[PDB]
Amino acid sequence: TTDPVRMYMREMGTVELLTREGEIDIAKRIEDGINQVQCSVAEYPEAITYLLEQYNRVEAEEARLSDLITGFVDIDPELAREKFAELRAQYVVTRDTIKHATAQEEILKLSEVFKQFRLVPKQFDYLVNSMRVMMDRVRTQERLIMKLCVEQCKMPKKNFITLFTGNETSDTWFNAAIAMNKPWSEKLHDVSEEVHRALQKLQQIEEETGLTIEQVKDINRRMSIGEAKARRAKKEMVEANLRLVISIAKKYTNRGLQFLDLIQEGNIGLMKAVDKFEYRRGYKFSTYATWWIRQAITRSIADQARTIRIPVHMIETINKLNRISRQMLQEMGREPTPEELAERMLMPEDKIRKVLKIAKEPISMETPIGDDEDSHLGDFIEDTTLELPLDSATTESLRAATHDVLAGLTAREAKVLRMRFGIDMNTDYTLEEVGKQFDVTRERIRQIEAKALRKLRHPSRSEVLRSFLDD
Amino acid sequence: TPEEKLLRAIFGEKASDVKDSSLRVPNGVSGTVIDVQVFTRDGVEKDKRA
DNA sequence: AAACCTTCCCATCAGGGGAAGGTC
DNA sequence: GACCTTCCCCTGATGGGAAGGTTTATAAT
Repeated sequence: TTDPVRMYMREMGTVELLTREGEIDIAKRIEDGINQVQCSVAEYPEAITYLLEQYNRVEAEEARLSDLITGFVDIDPELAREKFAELRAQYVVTRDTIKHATAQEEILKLSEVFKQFRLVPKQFDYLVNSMRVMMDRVRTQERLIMKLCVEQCKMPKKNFITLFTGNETSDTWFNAAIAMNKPWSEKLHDVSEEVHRALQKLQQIEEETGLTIEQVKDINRRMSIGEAKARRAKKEMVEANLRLVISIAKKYTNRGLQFLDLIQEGNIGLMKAVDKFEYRRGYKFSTYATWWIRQAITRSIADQARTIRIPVHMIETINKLNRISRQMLQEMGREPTPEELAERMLMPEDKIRKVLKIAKEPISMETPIGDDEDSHLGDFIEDTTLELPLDSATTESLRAATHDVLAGLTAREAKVLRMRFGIDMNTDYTLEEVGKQFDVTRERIRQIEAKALRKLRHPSRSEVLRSFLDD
Repeated sequence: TPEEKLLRAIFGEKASDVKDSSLRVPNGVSGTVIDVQVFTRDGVEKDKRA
């Protein structure tokens, strides 16, 4: 075959299905990966300082209680007051005791109370991005301090990593390589400003993230592994239950939308139903995924069907009206009355006619007209924009008639008329507008205009213009 | 156009806000009216001739 | 398809103020 | 002549509403 629908219809026959084993087997893998990435945040003082600001603002009317947490692994509103002071049992035992020997085995018990508060993915993603931005900030300094010595001073990469691995904090390593007398040593005094001050944005991070420059790398080093596990699992999940999406999508044939469009818009909802699914509840995955798949198909139809896009609500309401008219064909015998569905529906009466009036579909201009000839609809379509030439001639004639007539009046009245009206001039002028540059204002012009319109109202000077009026 | 506005000011001939539809007999044929029907939509009250 | 919810744009309502009117 | 009550135009509120967005749990290939 050729059609790209065949490439897909037989692209899923590769990954075998997954039922009763697959689901619960790889869901555990998903959670085991997110657990690796979750404890990566357990040691991040910036997360504590950021949690305080968004926590106290909840009691000050900015952020909802159930908007920042999905629950605690430990819907009860009373389970809150009991876990806001009992978790600080390790808060101040390791921070002010750096004054850092016994502050190495007392960091796990402080981070343990940080994995019992399930935050909403909205802020959770901000936390993940926070660690990412911290890694990029720390790394910018390394890719600075490195190329300032290797690519410029021509020093071996290994003499750089050997002197850098372990410190990454102070300048004890840079100024110590000056005594090596190597060919690159004599070129280290010039870059002593792009590497010394470089630690101002690198070493300072330590006093912000409360951790050595190297630990900031360890955290993300394992976090990436966890997120990779999660990705590799979810892709297999959707590949396995892919056929279900087609099973659901084949229920929408003539929906103003191609088949593949539907199956794809349904695969999107499949992914969404996957990411928000817990294998713990026991309920099979086929029941849950179907909701998001079928909805991401239905609403998608409501959004890509009509050439004139319509808000979702209207689609729902119109389809309901159609349903009521359908289930009443057998009752009334032929079809319901116009003002009948007004009561059967929750909506009022007079909205039916408008809802049905806008429900028309555009006809392809290529729809062949009667006689079945090659003549199409787009051939009988007129053009009511261009004015016929029979009127353009009248315009070019009135222009000259008005010109001659106005040139028959006085000079003052002439300019006053060509001013109050946009005659042979850009944008006509108001009363005081004319009076502004005609030396007498506000009623002079109001008299001049009436006088001139009266000297033209009189015949023997209006016949020419008067003929242009025919009613 | 301003040239027309000058006319509307001179002879005081205000312009209607309405266009014209006017089912008029096709040019080339002349006949006699033998039947006139009127179909009004439901709800909208009928006119006199209706 | 139904159910609960946030943002925006509407075309309108108490409330303030700058004076305004009328008399014991 | 002041004092009280009255008569109209801006600020900004804020009720109403159309338009969008997120979930929905038996399983459903």
